[PDB]
Amino acid sequence: SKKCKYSFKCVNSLKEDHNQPLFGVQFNWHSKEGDPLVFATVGSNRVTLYECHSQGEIRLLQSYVDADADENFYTCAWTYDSNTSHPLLAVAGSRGIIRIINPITMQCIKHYVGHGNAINELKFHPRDPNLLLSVSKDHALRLWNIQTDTLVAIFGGVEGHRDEVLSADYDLLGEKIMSCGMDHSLKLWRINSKRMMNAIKESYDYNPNKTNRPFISQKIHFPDFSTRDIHRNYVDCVRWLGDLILSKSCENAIVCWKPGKMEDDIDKIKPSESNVTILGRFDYSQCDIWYMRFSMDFWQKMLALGNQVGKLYVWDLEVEDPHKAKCTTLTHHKCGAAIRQTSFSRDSSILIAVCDDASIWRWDRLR
Amino acid sequence: EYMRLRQLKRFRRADEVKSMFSSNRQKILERTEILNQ
Amino acid sequence: VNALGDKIFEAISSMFEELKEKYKELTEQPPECTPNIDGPNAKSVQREQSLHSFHTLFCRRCFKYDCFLHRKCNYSFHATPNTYKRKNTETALDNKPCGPQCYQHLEGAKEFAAALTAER
Amino acid sequence: GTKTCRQVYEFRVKESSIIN
Amino acid sequence: DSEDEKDPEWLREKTITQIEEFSDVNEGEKEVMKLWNLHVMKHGFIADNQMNHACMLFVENYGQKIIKKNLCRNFMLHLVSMHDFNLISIMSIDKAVTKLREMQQK
Ligand SMILES: [Zn+2]
Repeated sequence: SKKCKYSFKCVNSLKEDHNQPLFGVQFNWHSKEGDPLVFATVGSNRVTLYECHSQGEIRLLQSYVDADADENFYTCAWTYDSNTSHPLLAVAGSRGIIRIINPITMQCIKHYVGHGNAINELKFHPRDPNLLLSVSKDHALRLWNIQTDTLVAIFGGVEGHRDEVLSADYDLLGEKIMSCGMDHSLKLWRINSKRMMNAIKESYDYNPNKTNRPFISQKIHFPDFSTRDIHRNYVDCVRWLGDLILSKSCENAIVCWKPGKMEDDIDKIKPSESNVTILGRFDYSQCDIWYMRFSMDFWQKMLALGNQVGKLYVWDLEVEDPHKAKCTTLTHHKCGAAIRQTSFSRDSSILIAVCDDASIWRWDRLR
Repeated sequence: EYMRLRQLKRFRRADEVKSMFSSNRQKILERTEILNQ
Repeated sequence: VNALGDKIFEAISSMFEELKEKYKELTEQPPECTPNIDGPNAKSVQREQSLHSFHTLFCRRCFKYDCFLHRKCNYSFHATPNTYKRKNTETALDNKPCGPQCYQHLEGAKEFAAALTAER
Repeated sequence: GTKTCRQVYEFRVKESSIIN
Repeated sequence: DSEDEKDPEWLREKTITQIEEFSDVNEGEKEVMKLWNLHVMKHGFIADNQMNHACMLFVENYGQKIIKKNLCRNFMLHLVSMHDFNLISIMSIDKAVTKLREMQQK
């Protein structure tokens, strides 16, 4: 009966001019301590940057647009060029075009085109900032080495997805990749294999001028695990809760499950493991419309998911049996749109929800 | 009988999920600590 | 059923599934039988059982074991393992025996072998 | 392997009898 | 680099997985079956007569692997089964076995 642990209040509410629905938001978790909390937003043909200040003073630091085509950005992902420590924002969607924007120079540093449909999610390898994972609608998930502009591996094939790969997530240590698709399946590709080390090292040590042969991208046709009995529908977003798995479907709930039986170690799981045991389901209301990813803070203390009506749920994961408890529902009479995505700052003090009415919302923890 | 067996199974499942959650939380603590470092 | 209180009457009486569950519980309480002959654990079986795996899982059309192009659901009677393609049973016995020990070296072994083969 | 030719003949003899 | 060759890596992995996914098969027999399938896919034999030479090529490429795996008896069992399926011959079996023995002596 505990009323959760975190209480939030709405301190600001922005609105993009383009008025088209904005889909993704990503705080720059690579900013140093004391650096102003910069977060990015993607929606329609425009990607906008903002800087969070005291009392909700959100400053529109930068803004970009791709008006030469009909690009509709779907997701954003933050990284940094380790050579110069410049923060880098990776954006994609609709066109399947990956743009690595450099907010320092306000220029699109790199462009990547190998995907055959809209890219629905971009994530970066937690250990390696140059490894960008793109889950697209072409039934494939690719791994790019943006440091050398190479395709490290393609994670689709004979045993890959049979529909759009809606979202994907890295392990906390960045070793196993979980991908949720529109084919109701959640295949667990493993970047821990010696093949993955070989591919990553070769991509890092690949010079196009040295050899005429192209880079031999690895084709991981067979996932190290796969299941279809978790969700009766497609899986929008997936997230690694340490060694557990969090996934969400059209069933108005996010279930926490684990590959194998209850005593089956994730690392020591055979690819043919046909058993999956679920642990608990976080039950919310009115989230039937698809493609509303959730997010958890860096410490994974808590996670938050948006809603189609306008509510915002956040659950505390420190509480014993997190499937229990009643969460904290953040509401506002002026928030009637559908929250496409949420994001937490590196310190989980600012929770920002981007709605489907191009209206950004900022929430701060009362503490 | 059947009720006792069901209660025992439910209790065992509850302790199992609690222990799994605690172990996953410890792993999360270690991994987040090294990531922050 | 195990906790209570041999596996049908008492179980059906207590539970009432019910009678069907009790009957099922009462009933309840390599697979090829061809161990690898290269490995130490290896028994002795006839050639129809020591080669059944090779015969069943080979495609004569593509010369590959369990080929993808041609699929058989084992509907036929073991797909006629190797059929009778060894029709060329004609062979010639030659002189110059194996060496110090040979059937041809031993007197009468050849005739005994011929008589045994001539059982018909 | 091993199984001299005389031994092979003896084995064959032993295997005889017994059983649009 | 026409980038389209006879045996794609995914096909080889699928063949290995399918062979190892059988229940009624010995371990060494599965190993020799997988080796033969990989050899056939790598060389793409389509002719019965070539199959004869194929067997020799096997001991020219997988002889050391079979000797190390110590599945020579399973290999000769496979040769006998192939002879039963027609193609190859008694002379072919003898030549292949002798070449395999020469590999061990080497
Ligand atoms: Zn075939």
